[PDB]
Amino acid sequence: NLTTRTQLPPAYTNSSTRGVYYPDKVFRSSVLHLTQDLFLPFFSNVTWFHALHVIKRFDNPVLPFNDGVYFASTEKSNIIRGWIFGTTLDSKTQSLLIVNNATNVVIKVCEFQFCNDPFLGVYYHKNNKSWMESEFRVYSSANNCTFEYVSQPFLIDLEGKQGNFKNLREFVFKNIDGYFKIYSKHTPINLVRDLPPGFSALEPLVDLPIGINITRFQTLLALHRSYLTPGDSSSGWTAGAAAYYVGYLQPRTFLLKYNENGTITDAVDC
Amino acid sequence: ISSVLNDILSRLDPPEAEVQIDRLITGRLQSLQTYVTQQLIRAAEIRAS
Amino acid sequence: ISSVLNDILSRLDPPEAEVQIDRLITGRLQSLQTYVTQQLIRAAEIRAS
Amino acid sequence: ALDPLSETKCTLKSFTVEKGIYQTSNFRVQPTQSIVRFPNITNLCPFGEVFNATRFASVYAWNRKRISNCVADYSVLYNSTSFSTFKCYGVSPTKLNDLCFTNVYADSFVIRGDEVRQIAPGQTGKIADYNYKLPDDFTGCVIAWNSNNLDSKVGGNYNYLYRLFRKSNLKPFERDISTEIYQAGSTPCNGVEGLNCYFPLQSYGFHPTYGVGYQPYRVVVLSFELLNAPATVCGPKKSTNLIKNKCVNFNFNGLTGTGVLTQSNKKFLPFQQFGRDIADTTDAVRDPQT
Amino acid sequence: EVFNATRFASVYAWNRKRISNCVADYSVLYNSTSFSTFKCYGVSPTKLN
Amino acid sequence: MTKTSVDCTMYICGDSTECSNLLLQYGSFCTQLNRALTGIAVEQDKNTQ
Ligand SMILES: *[C@@H]1O[C@H](CO)[C@@H](O[C@@H]2O[C@H](CO)[C@@H](O)[C@H](O)[C@H]2NC(C)=O)[C@H](O)[C@H]1NC(C)=O
Ligand SMILES: *[C@@H]1O[C@H](CO)[C@@H](O)[C@H](O)[C@H]1NC(C)=O
Ligand SMILES: *[C@@H]1O[C@H](CO)[C@@H](O)[C@H](O)[C@H]1NC(C)=O
Ligand SMILES: *[C@@H]1O[C@H](CO)[C@@H](O)[C@H](O)[C@H]1NC(C)=O
Ligand SMILES: *[C@@H]1O[C@H](CO)[C@@H](O)[C@H](O)[C@H]1NC(C)=O
Ligand SMILES: *[C@@H]1O[C@H](CO)[C@@H](O)[C@H](O)[C@H]1NC(C)=O
Ligand SMILES: *[C@@H]1O[C@H](CO)[C@@H](O)[C@H](O)[C@H]1NC(C)=O
Ligand SMILES: *[C@@H]1O[C@H](CO)[C@@H](O)[C@H](O)[C@H]1NC(C)=O
Ligand SMILES: *[C@@H]1O[C@H](CO)[C@@H](O)[C@H](O)[C@H]1NC(C)=O
Ligand SMILES: *[C@@H]1O[C@H](CO)[C@@H](O)[C@H](O)[C@H]1NC(C)=O
Ligand SMILES: *[C@@H]1O[C@H](CO)[C@@H](O)[C@H](O)[C@H]1NC(C)=O
Ligand SMILES: *[C@@H]1O[C@H](CO)[C@@H](O)[C@H](O)[C@H]1NC(C)=O
Repeated sequence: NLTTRTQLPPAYTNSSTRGVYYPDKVFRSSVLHLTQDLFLPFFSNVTWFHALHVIKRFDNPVLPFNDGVYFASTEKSNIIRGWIFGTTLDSKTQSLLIVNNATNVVIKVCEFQFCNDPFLGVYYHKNNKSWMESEFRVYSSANNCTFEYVSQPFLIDLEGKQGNFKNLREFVFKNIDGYFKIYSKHTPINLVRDLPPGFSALEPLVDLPIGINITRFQTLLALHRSYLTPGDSSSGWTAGAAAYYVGYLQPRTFLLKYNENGTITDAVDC
Repeated sequence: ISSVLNDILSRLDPPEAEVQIDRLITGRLQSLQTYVTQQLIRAAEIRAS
Repeated sequence: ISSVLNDILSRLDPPEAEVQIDRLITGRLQSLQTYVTQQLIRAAEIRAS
Repeated sequence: ALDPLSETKCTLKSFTVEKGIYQTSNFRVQPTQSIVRFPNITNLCPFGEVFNATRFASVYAWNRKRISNCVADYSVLYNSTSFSTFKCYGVSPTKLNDLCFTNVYADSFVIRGDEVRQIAPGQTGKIADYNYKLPDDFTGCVIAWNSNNLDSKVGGNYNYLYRLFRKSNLKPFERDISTEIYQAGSTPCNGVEGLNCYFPLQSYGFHPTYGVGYQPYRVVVLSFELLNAPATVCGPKKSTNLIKNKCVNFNFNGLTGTGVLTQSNKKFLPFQQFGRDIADTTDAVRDPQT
Repeated sequence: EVFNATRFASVYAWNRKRISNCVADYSVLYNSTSFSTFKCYGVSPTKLN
Repeated sequence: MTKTSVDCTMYICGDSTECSNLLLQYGSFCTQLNRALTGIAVEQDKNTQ
């Protein structure tokens, strides 16, 4: 459902000593603690995905999901807006949707019949400057739904397309015993490329009782367009600048340091 | 099932808590005996010096 | 019930197997402790010599 | 326990003591009062809407519900319900009145009479492999009771379904509601069923005159964890005012102990309730009220 | 022949039979037989496959 | 060398009445351990002498 996809081989990089999350909910102060669990090994191969246009790079493929995943997003404008999880991504199996549509964040578990290339779209008007999310194509139908959650309404800016990336978001996804575990973290940052090395905690965010079988996942993006050539498919889009990186988790034994205030500060990969 | 006596005494009745209490007692007695033996050996060396 | 880890792991599920594994672990730890203590005593005698 | 000389006599296991220094045990202080601190919870827990429901779910599409802001006073069920099977795994039943639970979930479905034994860790069979599975380290309780007068019809009730064929066994707490065509032989089914193609769901045949092994039974499974993760469902106990700077027996959200309580300068994160020392012992705790 | 037999022996003259050269796939009994009691002693059921 | 003393019931049970009612069966062990430690302590003062 989209064209104009000038291509080039993908990139690669490593990960710094980042991707550590709180393993439990017990306060500990000034401790060295050894734990074995599913973590992201230090200095691991990481793929790099762009979203820009000088090129018309969009980069929303389907990637394997195994033993959890680690997702890092660097951006200055809200473009990456959710994810889709499932096993066949068809109407014969159940699937999970998490997406933010600029007013609400919605989580759903249904029998979605997904599109081959889903996205969201914002349109830029003339004279009366405005952006009112004039496009949303993620699926065709959803019949049997067992889980549903919608948040309280809000609003967010939509263009912001100046300067370099000024926001960094970290997410860790795991699936164990019918529970989908999400850990999250946010950080201000000023950079141009090449996710900075550093260390940060990954405080727990949510646990959902979905109870499904997950093997693959895909990323949800939003494109903003304006007065250009018509004919949505070959009609131009102006996805400004965003990047997302993906890493895979493995079982490892780590050593953690708990500070005086109860905050994890450093770790060692045995 | 745990390293804290309070948790065991809070979650279990006496007949079932007795087993875990016995296991902990044996372990800690073994630790104390090991400490005493090492102290005796070090004391012998110090006496020679 | 057996002296081989593989047999226990092949005939029993984990929740019925940790007990046998724990018994074996305690026994082998005790054996190692005894060996270390005897080595310490012999080392003291050799030091005097 | 009379005098230090008597204590030395008891320790020495004799009636005569020579001259020495004879180190005794220690300085010991006994508590004076007992205190209880439970959160502010008033509403009774919806036992009627769960147990006394008009209809249950099919076993393959089992139902899961979340329970919060409750007072778990299960005596109310004593006059209305009679349970054939009731078994807990992580706790002793007699302690259920002195605890607060954190992440309670209730699972409901209906099965045949001869299959209640399969709702247990480590079991195998049709239900334990294709429909509903429990984890190895399960902490919770299982309740099952006969429902012949409700789920049986004279002509035969054909609303409850179960799966019969599957390529592989399920994982604990996993659901599967696909209705494809199962291939048993070698010729591909390519859609429509045939000689070696089957519809994987069949309906229980419930009649009011069948044997006890074929009559329907209702099953409810309660799952929770106890100590960490500050709780929301609590039992029927009365709170008392806090006593500090004195050695007392304390019960904080189900954690029992003895000691003295003082103010602290620590600051807990919003998702933390307990704090332990180096040797895995509880030393800090938040207060449910205030 | 074993489970779906037309006649069973008396308890005092109980019957014994030898089994050999099988592929023991007990999944084929699901649609025809319902078992009231099933207990295994030397092994865990989940390992029977 | 440093002189040390150990209290069993405080280290093992640690202020509990359900415990320390089970240590009685093992009580005769503690009186042994102290007789070792005391034997070290009195020795130390002799060394300096
Ligand atoms: C984003 O998606 C949500 C998903 O429902 C939309 O939510 C609406 O919420 C209102 C108030 O609860 C309901 O009355 C509507 O039925 C919901 N559906 C819709 C599509 O209106 C929300 O409106 C969406 N926001 C945008 C900007 O599209
Ligand atoms: C990891 O990446 C950084 C920056 O990209 C680089 O300086 C470093 O040499 C890399 N380390 C390894 C082991 O590849
Ligand atoms: C990552 O994997 C790709 C694919 O084989 C490989 O070309 C690249 O060298 C790898 N990078 C690292 C740092 O291992
Ligand atoms: C801006 O103008 C466009 C058409 O020119 C209109 O569709 C849109 O609603 C306007 N936005 C406002 C008035 O906020
Ligand atoms: C799933 O959807 C189909 C389509 O209507 C329906 O026939 C079937 O009963 C549904 N299964 C459920 C609700 O479990
Ligand atoms: C704890 O946080 C306070 C915040 O005011 C800070 O001053 C203090 O140094 C921190 N303690 C540490 C880092 O050990
Ligand atoms: C309980 O179920 C019975 C059906 O036998 C019904 O008559 C009664 O109204 C129900 N009560 C509540 C409180 O749900
Ligand atoms: C208990 O149930 C019986 C049902 O026969 C009823 O007669 C009685 O009034 C009930 N008592 C209470 C206290 O609910
Ligand atoms: C989960 O899905 C994969 C891919 O279809 C499949 O191979 C696997 O058997 C499924 N797991 C279960 C428990 O059915
Ligand atoms: C709980 O109830 C007590 C009743 O004495 C009251 O003093 C306290 O403020 C209440 N706290 C909350 C959080 O409701
Ligand atoms: C069991 O034997 C009877 C004999 O009358 C036969 O009708 C039936 O089909 C057999 N069942 C199976 C599963 O072989
Ligand atoms: C399973 O048994 C039922 C009840 O007799 C029967 O109707 C159905 O055809 C059987 N299925 C197969 C595949 O034999």
